[PDB]
Amino acid sequence: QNPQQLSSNLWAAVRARGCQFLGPAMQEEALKLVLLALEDGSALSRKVLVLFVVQRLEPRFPQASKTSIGHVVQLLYRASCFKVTKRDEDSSLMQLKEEFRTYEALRREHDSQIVQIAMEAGLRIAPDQWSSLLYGDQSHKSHMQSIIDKLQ
RNA sequence: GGUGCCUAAUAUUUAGGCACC
Ligand SMILES: [Cl-]
Ligand SMILES: [Cl-]
Repeated sequence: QNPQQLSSNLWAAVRARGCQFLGPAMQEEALKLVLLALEDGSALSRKVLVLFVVQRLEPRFPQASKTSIGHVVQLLYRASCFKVTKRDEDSSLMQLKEEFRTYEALRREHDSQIVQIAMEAGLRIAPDQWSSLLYGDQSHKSHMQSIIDKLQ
């Protein structure tokens, strides 16, 4: 198992559960726009959360789509970041749980969920490679080692 | 077979399409 392999095996695993990582720049700006919509306790359907993040993301990142942002929203939902108000005959509304209404706390949950998908897929990826994959630098290895230890 | 993307749904997930290998 070389790195170019583990990275393509990691991203395919992620997309297999209907989730997505748009690269370290765009994913960071995607999460922030999710926080911009939700940090005040506003309650948005998937559809309105997607339109909000897509429309603001588009001018800097033209590849942003309802599908690609749906997949990022699915990653947060799969990480159990949302309070979901279920009503009859209507779309469920999503709020950010009180504990995940800041970027640091939301991002930790996001990183953790990608690591659980690596483990579900039997992928064994060291922290230097994690730092690279999620942040595009080597400045997050400890962060990553912290999430790996919690999950084991 | 496999990947990638697009469209749709109240999705801890589905369903459909195209492209490429
Ligand atoms: Cl409400
Ligand atoms: Cl809450």
